[PDB]
Amino acid sequence: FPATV
Amino acid sequence: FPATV
Amino acid sequence: GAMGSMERASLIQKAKLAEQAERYEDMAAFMKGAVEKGEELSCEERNLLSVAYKNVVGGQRAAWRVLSSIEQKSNEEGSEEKGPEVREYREKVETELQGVCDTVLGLLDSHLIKEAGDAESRVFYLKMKGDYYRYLAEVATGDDKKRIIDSARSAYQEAMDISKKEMPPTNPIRLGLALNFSVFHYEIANSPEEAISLAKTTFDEAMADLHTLSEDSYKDSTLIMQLLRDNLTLWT
Amino acid sequence: GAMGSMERASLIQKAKLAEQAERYEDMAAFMKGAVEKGEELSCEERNLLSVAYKNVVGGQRAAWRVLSSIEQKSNEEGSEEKGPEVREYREKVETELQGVCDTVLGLLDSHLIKEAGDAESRVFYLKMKGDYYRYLAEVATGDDKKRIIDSARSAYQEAMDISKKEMPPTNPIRLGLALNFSVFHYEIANSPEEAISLAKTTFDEAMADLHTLSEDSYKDSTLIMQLLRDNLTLWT
Ligand SMILES: *CC(=O)Nc1ccc(-c2nc3ccccn3c2Nc2c(C)cccc2Cl)cc1
Ligand SMILES: *CC(=O)Nc1ccc(-c2nc3ccccn3c2Nc2c(C)cccc2Cl)cc1
Ligand SMILES: [Ca+2]
Ligand SMILES: [Ca+2]
Ligand SMILES: [Ca+2]
Ligand SMILES: [Ca+2]
Ligand SMILES: [Ca+2]
Ligand SMILES: [Ca+2]
Ligand SMILES: [Cl-]
Ligand SMILES: [Cl-]
Repeated sequence: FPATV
Repeated sequence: FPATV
Repeated sequence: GAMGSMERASLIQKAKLAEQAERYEDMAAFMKGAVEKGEELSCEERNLLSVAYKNVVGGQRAAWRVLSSIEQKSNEEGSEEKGPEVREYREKVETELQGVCDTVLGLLDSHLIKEAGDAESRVFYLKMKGDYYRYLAEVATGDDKKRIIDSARSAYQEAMDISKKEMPPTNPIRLGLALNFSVFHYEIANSPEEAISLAKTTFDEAMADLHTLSEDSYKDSTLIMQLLRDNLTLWT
Repeated sequence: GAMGSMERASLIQKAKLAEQAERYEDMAAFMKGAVEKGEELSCEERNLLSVAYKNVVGGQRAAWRVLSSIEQKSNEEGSEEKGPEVREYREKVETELQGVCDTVLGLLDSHLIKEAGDAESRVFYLKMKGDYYRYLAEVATGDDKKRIIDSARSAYQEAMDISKKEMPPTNPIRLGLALNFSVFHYEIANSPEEAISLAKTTFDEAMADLHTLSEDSYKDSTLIMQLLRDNLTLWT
């Protein structure tokens, strides 16, 4: 999964 | 802490 | 609600203890109680709110993905019928996840967003609104899926417009908004080109502004810039 | 209870899904429902029960320790008064922990132990009874603390007596019982010499019986024997 904050 | 199972 | 009898300051103190103890459901309940006192949230308090719910929903999303994968395998050719249990339990987790999202969206609508006038608060809350509609979109499969997606899009777009007018390109909130909106494009809106464009433009405009920053601000901004780069690397 | 309308087999299936999804509270609730069907548990099902509750209470114990440490620091000389919140929240976590322990002890008393006649089942459940009284003892500070400790001791001792008569010295249940009873001696009963003696005798008697085992049984037994060794190393 891609990075999120 | 010591090991328990 | 349940936290109606506890002092605001005590709710905040206990949210911080809950974080130290990795008790994120408790942390979220404390922060919900604090929001329901009706006063605006400081920067620190907004971050407590977001950390709590991010950790709760993050766990639910990870569990949902496990269960969905099992369910998908059960529906392949050659798979032995196992009955309704996998679907039921995925549905259970899904419903709880939707409930948490609805709770957060409810706090934002009643009444955090409408009282948020400063860019740092307003963008923060609109980013949250986009995020929690994005989580709802991840599990949406019915008649409202398009509307859920559009609700995420609209919240992110309003946040983006404010952030571009009111914040420098290295502002961590602005950066993290762009990171997440980029992921929305890639994973939800079927718009990988938009995702890549946004991540690259965000990175490059931030790099050009780093020279204005202190050592500590530079550290904060470059951390998020590396996440943008990591996604770009995943996607290209 | 809440799981009264779900089939036993469906509860077991969902406990296994919950484990895969790392949803241990759900897993425990499923297994509680399965126990309350009133039928005895197979070996696999007993292990599902124990895994679920071990993970739930393990998290609560870790949180309790964090909060207790903060509370102890608050009560040192020079520490600024912070109000009742640390104590309150430690008490909250403690009460929930006690509730989980009481739930497990309740399942064992109503009616898992009394129907367990085979050594592998009976020792397993008595070990659990010792473990959950040990967890209660970890947080006990009042008039009943001695009685709680003695309840743990008595359960472990009955399990020990059966295991020595009915199981080989390499049996994993026997080994894990001895490991935990040894830790009871060290951490709860203020009996480090007894703890060390038990761990060493258990290790040495198991080593002497490994020659009787298959490759797979050998792997199982040696894993737990290494835990005994690890504790001995910590303690000497
Ligand atoms: C007042 C305010 O919200 N300030 C602020 C600034 C930065 C962050 C933040 N810093 C880092 C570093 C590494 C990873 C993530 N983050 C975040 N998270 C975050 C959040 C919660 C919202 C928007 C953007 C970002 Cl980067 C938090 C708060
Ligand atoms: C029917 C039955 O209970 N059988 C059984 C045998 C071994 C274990 C077991 N194996 C391992 C390996 C590494 C670490 C822990 N364990 C356990 N756990 C355990 C439990 C849950 C109870 C008593 C002793 C042990 Cl070792 C489980 C079940
Ligand atoms: Ca008040
Ligand atoms: Ca659904
Ligand atoms: Ca305002
Ligand atoms: Ca039935
Ligand atoms: Ca108490
Ligand atoms: Ca029986
Ligand atoms: Cl279910
Ligand atoms: Cl509390």
